[PDB]
Amino acid sequence: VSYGVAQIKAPALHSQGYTGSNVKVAVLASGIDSSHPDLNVAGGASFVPSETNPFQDNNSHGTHVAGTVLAVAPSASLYAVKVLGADGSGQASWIINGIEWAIANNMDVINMSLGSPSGSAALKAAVDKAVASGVVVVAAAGNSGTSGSSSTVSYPAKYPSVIAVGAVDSSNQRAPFSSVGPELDVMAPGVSICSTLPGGKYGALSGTAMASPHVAGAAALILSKHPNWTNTQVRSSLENTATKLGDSFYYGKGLINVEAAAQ
Amino acid sequence: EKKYIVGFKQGFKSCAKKEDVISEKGGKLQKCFKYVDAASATLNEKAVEELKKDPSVAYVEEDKLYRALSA
Ligand SMILES: [Zn+2]
Ligand SMILES: [Zn+2]
Ligand SMILES: [Zn+2]
Ligand SMILES: [Zn+2]
Repeated sequence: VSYGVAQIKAPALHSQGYTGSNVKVAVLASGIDSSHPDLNVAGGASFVPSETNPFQDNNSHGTHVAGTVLAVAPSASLYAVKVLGADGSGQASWIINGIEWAIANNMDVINMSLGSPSGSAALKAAVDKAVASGVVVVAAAGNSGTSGSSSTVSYPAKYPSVIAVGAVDSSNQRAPFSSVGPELDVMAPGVSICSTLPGGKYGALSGTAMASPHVAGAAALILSKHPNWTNTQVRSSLENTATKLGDSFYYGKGLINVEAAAQ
Repeated sequence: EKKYIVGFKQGFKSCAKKEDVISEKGGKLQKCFKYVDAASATLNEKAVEELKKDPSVAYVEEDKLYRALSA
């Protein structure tokens, strides 16, 4: 179990008796591998035309991401929404089909640990509609480092309706790959995060893809404690109570603090 | 290349209505979205041009790839 769970102050919630029970988290990724004896995947769907099994993860990232959500929120219910194939890529339309599935099946949180440097009007429409319907929508900010003074935040994280999550190491320092820009909302651990992998394995991965599910899991913790808070309120609590790491272009509001976010 | 998403103005909610517009311009419907006022389709360049100019259509954009942000 990874360093990141303590770093975001998730244990305070666990101690109070809030572990994410009855909160449905959709992991929009490459599937979630059934090789794990405890992810408690409650269902799912695939929108990758040539890979119809959402419980087979031929990439590894979906399973790792799911595991981080659960580390954070151990009683949450995960849904495997396979919108990326084995090579880790997916068409805009497959992702939109994933988002729409999550809306139709009343998911509480969407995690999207995926990006592209340019956007799609239809994908903006999908995330916007999800947030409109009350879903907390979280995405990895991107792994494009710096490019002068320009934003390198990827889409869909770059859309206003979506929480954009950058990556810090265990010392709270921004990872050199972490995207930058005014669109960054918060940071979470994303360097050598240990989590579940295919083939019943367990190992480290790095990226804003590992940071995002810390936030998705935090949202699940908050909603288990506070079922009456709206998505807007969950999002504001995470952003407004973050530990400032000084410097919004690089860190947004700073490091999430689930203990502070939840009252 | 050739995979696109065709977005629609008001009054084209059912998949049948979207599909008919895409079909009339020589495109091949792939999927109609439920909430988003759009559909994926495969289109040659003439179909893209004709759909873009069709009063029913809000936009035609590439169905571009997004990727896992993990190493
Ligand atoms: Zn704990
Ligand atoms: Zn396991
Ligand atoms: Zn955003
Ligand atoms: Zn409450």
